[PDB]
Formats: sequence, C-alpha cells, structure tokens
Amino acid sequence: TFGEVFNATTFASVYAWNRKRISNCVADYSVLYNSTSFSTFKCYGVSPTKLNDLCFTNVYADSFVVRGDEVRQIAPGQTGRIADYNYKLPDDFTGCVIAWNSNNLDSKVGGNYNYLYRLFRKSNLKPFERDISTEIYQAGSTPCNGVEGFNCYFPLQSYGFHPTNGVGYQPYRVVVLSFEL
Amino acid sequence: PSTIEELAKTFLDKFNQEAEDLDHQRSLAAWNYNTNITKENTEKMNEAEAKWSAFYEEQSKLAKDYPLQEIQNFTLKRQLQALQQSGSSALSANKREQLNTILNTMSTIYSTGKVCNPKKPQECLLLEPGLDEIMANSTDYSERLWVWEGWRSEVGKQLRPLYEEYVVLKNEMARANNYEDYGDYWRGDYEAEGADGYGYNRNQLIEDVERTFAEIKPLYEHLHAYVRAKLMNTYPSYISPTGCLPAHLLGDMWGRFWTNLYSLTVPFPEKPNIDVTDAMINQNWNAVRIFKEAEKFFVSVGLPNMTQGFWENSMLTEPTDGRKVVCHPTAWDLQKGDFRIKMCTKVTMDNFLTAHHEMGHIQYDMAYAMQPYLLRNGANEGFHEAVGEIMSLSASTPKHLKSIGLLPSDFREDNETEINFLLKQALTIVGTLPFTYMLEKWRWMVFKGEIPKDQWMKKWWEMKREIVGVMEPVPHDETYCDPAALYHVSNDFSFIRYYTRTIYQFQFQEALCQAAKHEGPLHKCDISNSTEAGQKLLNMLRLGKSKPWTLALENVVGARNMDVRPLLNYFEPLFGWLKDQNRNSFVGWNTD
Ligand SMILES: *[C@@H]1O[C@H](CO)[C@@H](O[C@@H]2O[C@H](CO)[C@@H](O[C@@H]3O[C@H](CO)[C@@H](O)[C@H](O)[C@@H]3O)[C@H](O)[C@H]2NC(C)=O)[C@H](O)[C@H]1NC(C)=O
Ligand SMILES: *[C@@H]1O[C@H](CO)[C@@H](O[C@@H]2O[C@H](CO)[C@@H](O)[C@H](O)[C@H]2NC(C)=O)[C@H](O)[C@H]1NC(C)=O
Ligand SMILES: *[C@@H]1O[C@H](CO)[C@@H](O[C@@H]2O[C@H](CO)[C@@H](O)[C@H](O)[C@H]2NC(C)=O)[C@H](O)[C@H]1NC(C)=O
Ligand SMILES: *[C@@H]1O[C@H](CO)[C@@H](O)[C@H](O)[C@H]1NC(C)=O
Repeated sequence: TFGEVFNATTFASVYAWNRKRISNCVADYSVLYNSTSFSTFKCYGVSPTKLNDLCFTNVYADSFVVRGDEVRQIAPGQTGRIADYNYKLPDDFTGCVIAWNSNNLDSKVGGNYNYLYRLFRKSNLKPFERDISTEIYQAGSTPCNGVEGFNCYFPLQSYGFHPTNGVGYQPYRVVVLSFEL
Repeated sequence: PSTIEELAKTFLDKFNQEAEDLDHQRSLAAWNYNTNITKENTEKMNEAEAKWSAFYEEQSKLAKDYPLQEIQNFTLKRQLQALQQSGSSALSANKREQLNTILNTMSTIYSTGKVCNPKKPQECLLLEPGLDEIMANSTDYSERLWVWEGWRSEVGKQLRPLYEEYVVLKNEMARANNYEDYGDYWRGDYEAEGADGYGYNRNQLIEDVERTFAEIKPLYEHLHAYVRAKLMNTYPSYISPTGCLPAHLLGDMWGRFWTNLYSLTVPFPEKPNIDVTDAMINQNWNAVRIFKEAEKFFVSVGLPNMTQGFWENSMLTEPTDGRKVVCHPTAWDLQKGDFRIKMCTKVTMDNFLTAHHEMGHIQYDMAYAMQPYLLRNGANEGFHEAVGEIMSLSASTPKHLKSIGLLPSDFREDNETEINFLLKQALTIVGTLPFTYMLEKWRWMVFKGEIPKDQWMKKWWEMKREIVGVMEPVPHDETYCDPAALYHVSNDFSFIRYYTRTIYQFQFQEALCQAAKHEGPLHKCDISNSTEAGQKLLNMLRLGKSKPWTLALENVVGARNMDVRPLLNYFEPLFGWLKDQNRNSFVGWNTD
C-alpha cells in the first residue's frame, strides 16, 4: 500500500522532510527487507524478520534526500550537521531506517541544485522537529535587517549534485519508518 | 554574547560551504575546456574563473574583519591567516590596474617572443617549439650562441623597464601587508604558527637554504668538474679546466637542467640505459594497464584504490575523436570527492613512471579530504610534488619492476649501468639545485633593496660564476635583462619550491625505506608491499595543511627541519666515483 512513497518521482529536501502516515496494513515488508537495492537498512528496536508478524499503533514514513556521506547521521544518538539541524531521531527510537543510491534520479549533467539543507540554527532540533523558517541567522550581536551581511547569514544552502561526484557527495534518498507502541 | 573566535569559526563554516560549491563549479568548467578545447568552452571557463576570482577577493576582505590576534585555536587561526592574505587589492585601485597590465604584457612578450638568427633571418623561430628543440640537441657553439643572446637581447630590452616597475609595485604591496618586501612575502609560505617548538619564521628559511646548500656544495663541485671535462672533448676551444661553463651549452635555454648533456657526459656509452618501453610494447600493454599497475602499487603499501569515479570520469589518453586538447600530465581534485587525472598518456617507460607520481598526487588529494577546504592541501608548496616524485623513485627500482615482470628474473644490474643511471639522475636533480638557489637569492636580495638597478646584471652574473660556476658568452650591461628570460621570473612565479621539494623527497624516501627495512643502497629501495611505510606515510598525508609542515615532516622522518643527508646518501655511490674520476684534475671554478 505504501509502494507509492518509495517510487515517487521527486523527494522533499531534508529540511522539509516529508511525513506520511499509513492506515492500512495491506502492504508488507517482505518486498522491502528482501531488497537488493537498499544500501542501508538499520532497524532499531525491532527485528527486521519479526516485522511481518506484528502490526503497530502508528506508522510514520519520512522521506528526504541527503549527501551519501551524511546518511550515517540518520540514527539514534547521532550528532552531526544533519542530526543537529535537519532531522534528529530520538535515541529511544523504535523503527527502521532505509536508504538507497539515488544517483541516476537526482543529479543531472551540469548539476541539480534543487535539493537544499539547513546550515545554521540557533539550537538543535527536537526529535522529529521540522523547521522551515527562512529567517536570516544572526550570529553576531549586530542584528541583520533581513539581508545577509557581516555576521548574519541565510541558513539554507543547496546540495550540488552532479553525476561525476564522489559517492560520499553523491545523492541518496532516505525513508525512515517510525512505530508507535 | 559570542566571542570573536566563536563568531569567526561560524564565518568559516559558511565560507567553506560557499567556497567548496563554487570551486567544484569552476573546476568542472575548467575540465571541459581542457578535455574539450572549444570556443564556447573557453568562454565558459573564463566566466566561471571570473566568479571564483571575484568571490575570493570579497571573502578575503571579510576575513580581515576578524582580528587575527584574537583567535586561539591555531588550527582555526591557520585557515584564517591563509584566507586573509590580501591580494593585489590591498593598495590603490589605480595602481592595481597598472600592475596587471605590466604582467599581461610580460607573459605576453614572453609568450610570443620569437628570435631570428642573422643567417636565414626569415627563419625567426619561436621559443615554444623552436629554439628549445635546438638548445636540447645542438652541439654547434655558434648556433647555440646566437640562439642564446638573441632571446636574451630581444626580450631583455623589453622586459628590463617593465621589471623595475614590477618590483616597486610588489614592494608597496608587501609593505602594505606588513611584509618587509616582496621577498619576505614569498617567504611567508613556509611560515609555521604552531608555536609549540614547531613554529617557523620567514627569516629561518634563508638560513636553512644557505646552510643546506653549503653541505651540498662538495657534491655539486665534483659533478661539475666531471661534466666540464667531458664537455671539453666536445667544445674544446671554449671551456677552460680551471674555469666556469659557458651558459648556452647546458642543453636548455638556461642551465636549469643538465639533462640534455647525458649523450655528452655518459660515463659508459657501451651499456645502454635500461628502457622497459619495449617490454611494455611487446606485452601489448595499454594506458589503462599502466594506471592499474600504479593503483596496485599504492594498494600494496596500504593506500586505498582509486574511486570508481576516477576510472569513469578521468581522461587517460588522447581523444581519438578529433577533440583537440593540450596534453600535459595533471592530477585534479575537483573538491566534491571527484578526483581525476588528465594525462593523455602514450606507451613508454616514462609515462608509466609519470602516472605513479600523478597518482601519488591523487592519493594525497584523497588523504586530506576530511580536512576543511582551506586546510585541504599539502603542508607547503614542496610536499605535493615531493610526494609525487617519491613514488616515481620506488616505482623505477629495478627490484620493483622485476617484481612486476619489468624484465627477466635475476637481471643483475651491474655497477657500470648503476652508476650510468645515477649520473643521469644527477644532471637533472643536482644540476638545478644551485641554479635555483642562486636565482631565488638574487630575487630576494633585489626585493630587499640589496641591489641597485645599474648593478643588476653585474650582480646577477657575479653570483652565477661564484655559486653556480656558470659564465656568460658576452658581458651584459644593464640594458640586458637576463633573469626575466626565465618563465617563472617573468610570469611572477615563486621559484624556491624546486629546491625545498628536492630536499624533501629524499628525507621521505629514506624514512619510508628505513621503515620497510630495506637494506643496501638507498637508490634501489622499493617500498612496495610494505604497509609499515604506508601507514606512516599516510599519517602525514592526512593532515594536509592542518598542522605546521614542521610537525608534518617530523612525524614522517623524525626531524623537524630539512636535512640533506638523505640526498647525499642517495647519491653517495656516484659521489665516490666522481671523486675518483676527478682525482687527477681540478675541482672548482675561478671567477673571469
Ligand atoms: C608482493 O607480494 C606478492 C605476494 O606474493 C607478490 O605476488 C607474487 O609475486 C610472485 C613473484 O613474482 C609471483 O610468483 C609466481 O606465482 C605463481 C603462482 O601464482 C607460481 O607458479 C610462480 O612460480 C611464481 O612463484 C606471483 O605471481 C605473485 N602473485 C600475486 C597474486 O601477485 C609480489 O610479487 C610482491 N611484490 C614485491 C615488489 O615484493
Ligand atoms: C565539446 O564542446 C562542444 C562545444 O563546447 C560541445 O558541443 C555542444 O554539444 C551539446 C550537445 O549536443 C549541444 O547542445 C551544444 O549546443 C554544443 N555546443 C556548441 C556551441 O557546439 C560538445 O558536445 C563537446 N564534446 C564533448 C562531448 O567533449
Ligand atoms: C579496492 O580493493 C578492495 C579489495 O578488498 C575493495 O574492497 C572490497 O572489494 C570487493 C570487490 O570484490 C567488494 O565486494 C567490497 O564491497 C569491497 N569493500 C567494501 C568495504 O565495499 C574495494 O572496493 C576496491 N576498490 C573499489 C573501487 O571498489
Ligand atoms: C518500484 O518500481 C519497480 C518497477 O515497477 C519495482 O520493481 C519496485 O518494487 C517498485 N517499488 C517498490 C517499493 O518495490
């Protein structure tokens, strides 16, 4: 039933991480957990085999795309730029994280800057917080009048994705499944 | 209430990201021009450069706005200091324009400056692929001579006025930037701010260069006498056994490299030097195989193998398909983890050897990618080709290439050949050490005001005879400007790298060989298959510019400062032979 989310043509950029919830358990993880393509599949607080036996209170599917290098960030107790300012997962996280190379879809010759990411923030995200404010980041004591200048910077910058990139700087999509007990 | 250091760090983070992105984009833009010279691609490469250039200046000013004295993280401080070096925009805007006009004209002259011999004036060859192809294989003194003064007269008169102004502008800039003079500016590059006994001062560099050259001089002299002697049998009327060497005869337009004197100064012409190109050709090798063998070498010591992106994207051979590209070996870091090499290689032993240093570069590039953009380079200008030459040394070992099927098992190199090769190494390697030190000594002194304009040429050549033991056919007055005739001089390029890089390599190779428990002569060491050296080579490869190159080095070779012992030791075998060959003759120059 959630086949549509994974194979969707375009993904939200990480700071506007997408949240989709599912009401029907018609779909199974048989197709998923037994998938060659998934580059990552760390399930926290659960057994990937055991998933088909159970059903849960709330299912939550957040999708977004990041730098290969940065995929390691999406996991409990992880501190980084993405986990501090983009999509922190709470330690007591019970669920499953999934990710796969998305090179062919999201990077074009001459670049695809359309995916973005949040560079500064006055303090860290709360687990699953979503912050999409575009207000200028006033690092300095001098306040910035809504334009970036000395000591105040726009906080959103765009991933540059080219086919030639290194893998770490190559673009893979991510989907995170959250479970309520 | 966030301190100046704190706030500054935040500045950098924003910089690094903006900078990385733009750098990648230039980079790609430049890569398309190179691999595919097209009017459009030219345009696009210049445009993109222009944005990168513009951006850099803007950010540099802002950097200055953070007070360098306030920073406490030296690792931070170093990126900062590096960024906020003002360009040629820390002075008048009306002066700046003048300077760039001078420069563009010089290169301009130098670029297309053709010379014509009296006889067959209409010949008038070009510097690029004309004279140079002569100076290299011409044994006629008259020919060689005319091709020498002509260039030095022609562009000299034009370049002398330009150069003097050039000097005044640059001193105004250095002084602007709290530097004593342009000289001291260039000596910045070797400055270390680690300040924990690892610090380094632009003054110490001069002392250290001079001292080491002092220790090299014995070697140099004996090489010099030997080479003079053999030349005498060739140019018998012009050389004098108790004197210096006339300049034009050194194979190059300047005596930067006595490489081309090998035919003349080979110690044993009977034993051909070992050329493994026929081995490769007859084994139906290709370019790819060459680079693949390289890769193994690095892997065997412990280094990673090359990225998929590297094989995929890189240009490793001249495009069959009528894409005209300039063809020179290059090792690119395109800053997003995309690393590539652009040598349109051809099948020869030399290319094989080359690819091992070009790949050496790449491995460096890869090693410090975790370091931030500003810190993303080798600890000073020497290291990068100091490390990319060291692989060409292990890779050329007869042991090594026997190992990879370079020749028949138990080749048994004899001492006749072994010395024959060593000498060839010395023409290019030791040849240039004096050349180089004397040149940067002239420039340094000029910039400090130690030489008046009317004494320019007189002091330059006086130094050439004294230190390089080279002399000029005709006297040159102050109309002649000769030092500008060298590319790097007249194209505003620092030049002492060549010296320091050359003392670096061997301290390296000696520490790596000493770590791979190699025994016997240093020049037969081959580090292959040794993880011990690899790991310890890496350990410095990773730092990049992040720690004061003095600490960088001391990790590798156990010494905080240049030492020439490994050079002397590498060449010690040829040394003893040279003293013998010069047992019955005079070693030294007499200045006139
Ligand atoms: C680095 O260590 C490796 C590990 O052995 C060396 O590779 C091996 O080198 C030997 C000597 O050239 C080769 O020996 C031959 O092996 C075949 C069996 O495969 C045997 O029939 C022959 O009589 C001969 O002994 C072997 O091909 C080669 N093996 C591999 C996998 O590379 C390598 O030569 C060492 N290099 C250095 C510089 O120490
Ligand atoms: C080399 O460069 C030329 C021009 O810079 C490239 O030509 C372009 O090719 C694309 C693809 O068909 C066209 O859309 C452009 O209009 C062409 N530009 C011009 C002005 O000719 C060419 O493709 C490049 N060749 C390669 C692949 O190296
Ligand atoms: C460089 O060599 C090593 C050899 O071990 C490669 O590492 C593994 O290679 C196998 C290929 O048979 C892969 O299946 C493994 O996945 C590799 N390791 C890892 C951690 O992925 C390495 O991949 C080689 N170079 C390249 C470009 O793959
Ligand atoms: C996406 O499409 C391909 C082809 O239709 C299919 O193999 C794959 O299973 C689809 N999605 C999922 C979630 O499996």
